[PDB]
Amino acid sequence: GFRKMAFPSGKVEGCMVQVTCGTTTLNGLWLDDTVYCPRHVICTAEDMLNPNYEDLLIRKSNHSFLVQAGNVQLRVIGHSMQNCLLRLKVDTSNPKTPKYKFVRIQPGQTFSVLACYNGSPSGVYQCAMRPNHTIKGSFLNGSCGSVGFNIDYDCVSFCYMHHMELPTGVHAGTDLEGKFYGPFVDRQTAQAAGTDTTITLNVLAWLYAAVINGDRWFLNRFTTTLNDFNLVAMKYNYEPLTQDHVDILGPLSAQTGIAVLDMCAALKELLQNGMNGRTILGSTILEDEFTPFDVVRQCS
Amino acid sequence: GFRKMAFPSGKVEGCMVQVTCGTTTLNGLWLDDTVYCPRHVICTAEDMLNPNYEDLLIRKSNHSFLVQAGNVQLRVIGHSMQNCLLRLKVDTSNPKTPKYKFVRIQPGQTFSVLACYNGSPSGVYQCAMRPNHTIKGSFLNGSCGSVGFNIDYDCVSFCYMHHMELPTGVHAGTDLEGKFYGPFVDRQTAQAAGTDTTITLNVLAWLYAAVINGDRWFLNRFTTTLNDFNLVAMKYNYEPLTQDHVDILGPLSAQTGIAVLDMCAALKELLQNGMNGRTILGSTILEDEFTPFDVVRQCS
Repeated sequence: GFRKMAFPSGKVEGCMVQVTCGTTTLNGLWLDDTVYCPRHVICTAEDMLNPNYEDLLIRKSNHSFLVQAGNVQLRVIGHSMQNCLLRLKVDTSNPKTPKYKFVRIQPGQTFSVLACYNGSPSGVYQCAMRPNHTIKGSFLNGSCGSVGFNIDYDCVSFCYMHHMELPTGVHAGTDLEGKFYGPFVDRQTAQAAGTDTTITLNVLAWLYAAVINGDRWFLNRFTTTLNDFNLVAMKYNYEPLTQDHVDILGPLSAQTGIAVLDMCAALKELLQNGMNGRTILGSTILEDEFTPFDVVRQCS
Repeated sequence: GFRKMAFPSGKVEGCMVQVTCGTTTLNGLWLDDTVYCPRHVICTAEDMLNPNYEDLLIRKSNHSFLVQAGNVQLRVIGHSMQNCLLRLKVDTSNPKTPKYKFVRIQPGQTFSVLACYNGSPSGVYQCAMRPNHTIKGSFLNGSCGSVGFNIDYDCVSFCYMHHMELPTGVHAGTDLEGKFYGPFVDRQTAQAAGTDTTITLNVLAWLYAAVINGDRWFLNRFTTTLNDFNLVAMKYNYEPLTQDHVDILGPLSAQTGIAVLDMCAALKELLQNGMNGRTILGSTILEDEFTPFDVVRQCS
């Protein structure tokens, strides 16, 4: 539609904690008797250069970690490493633990992020994982350990934890198994975001959203080949569209009676000629941070 | 200032309930022993074309209102009208009630809306009260009695309740005292939104945010009088900027080292020459939905 929306953040707010090792404070996620946070919490200045994490961690005791849930200190009674995450066992299982899963999303998919500072929910926003495996977020002075999530009924699917700002100001992080999205690493290296593309699947979904809402002036009489579309789109720095993507857009295509390649033909014409001062869904640009599922969830 | 950020919505989620009258169902807000919802819950299609609310309400008892917090019915044990709100008294206080205030906001100010359907939170989004007293984006359809709010520390400031859709997609609603923002009424007339302007003060605030984020290309060596800035900006449908507005921009001016009148000179040039295919904070248009306070809170 028109407004981009985040999921209501309440269920995730009740899981946010502050984790401190000496001089470093970040956010952790408290689910049952476990707190999850970036492993780099155990790290200092010089450590970030080339950290032997599994060495630095051998040093630490349970009493090293200060876990604060609002006004209560949670006793840490275990710690371990899973990839780029520290897992802290605490003596209290979170009475607000929602129904939840850990998922790994795909590039181009959207999720809500609750930005927190020192364990304290600060703001909520909706974003996409970019094709280049980074997020164009707003993570400021101490937001590491903030999570991305989707909510389907009363089940929270956690998908993202924030680890690092990249040289461009874009954000890099892991799933909830501690595996980075992207080639990125939790140390100070020369790593930079790759060049980014537009999420074609998502633009197409948003064009379906527009048509569903009666904004359809951009439709035309013609069709295109998949390959002929990709030939045009890639010149505009759009992600090649796959047959898998064509299939993903199936329900919206059946809802509107507009074949995906008929819609590609409309997009092709939009890219070559522009909007000509017009708007789609009150936008002067082609929007790419709404998935097919987002579109179905909201209007459709 | 890349991302519009909503306040975390958990304190408000715990306050949302469904209120049913006949076959009319909408959202209510349960604070302690009271449920606030729009008065037009008591109206039908007949009634909405020309309601006398006093005459409609007197025909009602406590039992005619069905209020549900989730699956659990709350019994109504008192009812009164406050301007365009119904106030229902219930036989339980809400243990989830946060600290809270009712505030009437001013046009150009921002707030978060928790969009709900049948007392079930659906999404949260950040928005501005437009100078013409409407709220933009078409994303409050079905969500009558959804509330806007701001949060400061642990205190929710409720500022907005959704009532109506105008013929132009945008929404109208009241404060939590039942008073409309703008010249609208809760009946089915041809009332329309007045002329709207761009929130000049917010655009300047956002331009400051871009300089703080290292986006600097639109600055110039020129300055301007407030008068001459206004002679131009008013041609482009921008709110007149007053000295009060210049003064609000002080902190941001002192942070960046750019004089407010110098930054106005930048905006004048940007209005007169357009953006020339460049972006500012990722946008191809000048954003007016971040207040100076938002920019301090979120950008720097």
